[PDB]
Amino acid sequence: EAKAIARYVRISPRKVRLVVDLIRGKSLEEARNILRYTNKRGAYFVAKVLESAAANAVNNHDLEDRLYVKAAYVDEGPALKRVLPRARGRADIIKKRTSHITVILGEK
Amino acid sequence: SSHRLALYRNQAKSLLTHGRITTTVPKAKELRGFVDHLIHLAKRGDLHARRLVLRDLQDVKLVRKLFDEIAPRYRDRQGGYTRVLKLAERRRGDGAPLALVELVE
Amino acid sequence: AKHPVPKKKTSKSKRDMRRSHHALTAPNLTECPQCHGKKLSHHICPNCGYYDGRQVLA
Amino acid sequence: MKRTYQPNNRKRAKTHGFRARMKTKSGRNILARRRAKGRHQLTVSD
RNA sequence: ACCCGGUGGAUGGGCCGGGGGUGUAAGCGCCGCGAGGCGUUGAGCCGACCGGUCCCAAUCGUCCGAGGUCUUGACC
RNA sequence: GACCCGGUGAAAUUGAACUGGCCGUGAAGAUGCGGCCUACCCGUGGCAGGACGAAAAGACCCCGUGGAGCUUUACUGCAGC
RNA sequence: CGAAUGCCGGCAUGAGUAACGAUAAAGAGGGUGAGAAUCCCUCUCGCCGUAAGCCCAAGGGUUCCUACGCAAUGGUCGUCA
RNA sequence: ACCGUGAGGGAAAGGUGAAAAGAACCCCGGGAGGGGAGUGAAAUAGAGCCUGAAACCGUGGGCUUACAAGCAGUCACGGCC
RNA sequence: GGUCAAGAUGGUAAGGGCCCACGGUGGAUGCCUCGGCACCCGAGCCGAUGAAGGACGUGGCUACCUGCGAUAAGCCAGGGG
Repeated sequence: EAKAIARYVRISPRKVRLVVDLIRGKSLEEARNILRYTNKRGAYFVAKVLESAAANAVNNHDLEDRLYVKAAYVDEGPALKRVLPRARGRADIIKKRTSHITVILGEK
Repeated sequence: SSHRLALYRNQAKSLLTHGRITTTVPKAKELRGFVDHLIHLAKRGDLHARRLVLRDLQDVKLVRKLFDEIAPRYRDRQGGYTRVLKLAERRRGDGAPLALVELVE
Repeated sequence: AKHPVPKKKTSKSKRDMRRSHHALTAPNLTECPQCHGKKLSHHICPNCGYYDGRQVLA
Repeated sequence: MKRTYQPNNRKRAKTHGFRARMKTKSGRNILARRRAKGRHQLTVSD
């Protein structure tokens, strides 16, 4: 079995998560179509993650189509500390929260 | 309002130019209702009808164009001169269901 | 002017429940008309162009 | 809303400035003060 | 979420017939130097209201969803 | 605008919390003490009543042989006359 | 050392609700891109117009052009700056 | 560095390795970043890269969850692991 | 065997509470140092032969750090080497 992982990703830990929660413990192909026509952002990002994962997979970890995702999870990490208007006095930041993307490709 | 018209305007126009176009779900559907009835007067054919449809799209090239041009092609039916067909994609950031519509041919 | 701003931390737990009610559901999709691939129920695609009419490209 | 910062070259340079600072007791004084006391540069230099 | 339709359709829009609303159109036409007036005309143009007809668009597809728990008793 | 969509994605207050009405009670105006009565698990659009809600270690008060401005035939002094 | 509305620094809260900085509007067509509502040409249209004019200066001070390029700044994008 | 007009205030940021031998080439990709291969004593030592714990977010499992109060719990007993 | 009357137990979890495994995050920690700090001895004026202190400056190839400054990382002469 082999996987897909990317840090320094600039995205919604959460939303990202719904993405994966859904293409989930399911068929490679199938979910692939899931990232394909599914809405919201990340969709892309995620589908990328998959691509690299299965490529990684039969290329050097090896039975293409019997593969699906055996687990998938995202973990938030380094932040993007955003400096916004002072309390028209004291700054107020908001953190874009870098996101860690990990997914498992395993045959049937 | 000023706007509702505005739209119905530019759109109705370009539309006749093309016979089909890309707007969004609704955009399309009503652009349909009206560009359509315009079409119907195009049929009517004459001083008056010509007058009206121009009254809105404003311009000869097309005015007559529609009028003498396709009005024929359709002169026969009962409306429906338009066929709006849902699209398969959504404009970004947005998520909006765009669509494509045309004059039935 | 913050008349009312939460009075208590929010409960890890519950908080999350709140979030809970919220469920993702992949677009219903159906296989093609004949451009044979999976598609957005009801529509042409960078696979198709059909439906019954050749409107699309590639 | 006429803040206060509007920098008037003429002026700023003028009202403060090396020369000026030397000009007086105080001036020169805190001038060396800093000099040694911390490095930096000086007013008009700015 | 609720309710009725999903081309063995009238569901939406279109068209169409009707009302109902504006008040006699765009044109030529005639009386007055002009202004206009009267005619062709109660015309013209019409947003939801009542109800036709498959002009247009509800294609085609997919999911999930039962089997009949244990014991007593009453009957066939 | 709000509401639903997709993109973006803060903030004070905050022990903690799976936090009902009651009648009573305790420091004496109780979600968590007593007896009782309703009461399923989650949520979003809302309505303000309670959580003595937030904001600020009362500026109205009194207390520290606390401070600073002004007043006259308060004390003492300095100025200038 | 809970424990000094503690100092330092991370890290969660409400919360994926609140906001996008003037209700002077947009829409279509094609072009380029890995990808464009958010760039380029182009045709409908709206808003100034005593200004949303061009000018002198004040202040700032390379911000300008030109080829490249986008990680952060650009309150979404963004092959545009 | 930076708020200050100014006089003045005044951070934070050290460590990979024995020495780079710092990562050819191949692999998805706009790329970063992820997979292989080579160093190798290890690279879950890999370039802000020693030892890198807590807070806190995740991903799999055991058990546990819809007539029910409470932070808490803890004393009893039972079911399942 | 079928029907009906009645009776009691259970499986179904959106999220969830506790228990574990494996990352993330965050940098505490121990240890480490080219840095302070502190006592004690040595030392004790610089300046127009424009000092202390900066200004704009060379490097073949450039911000910065340095060292000179126009005879710009340097020129001469003597000791070490």
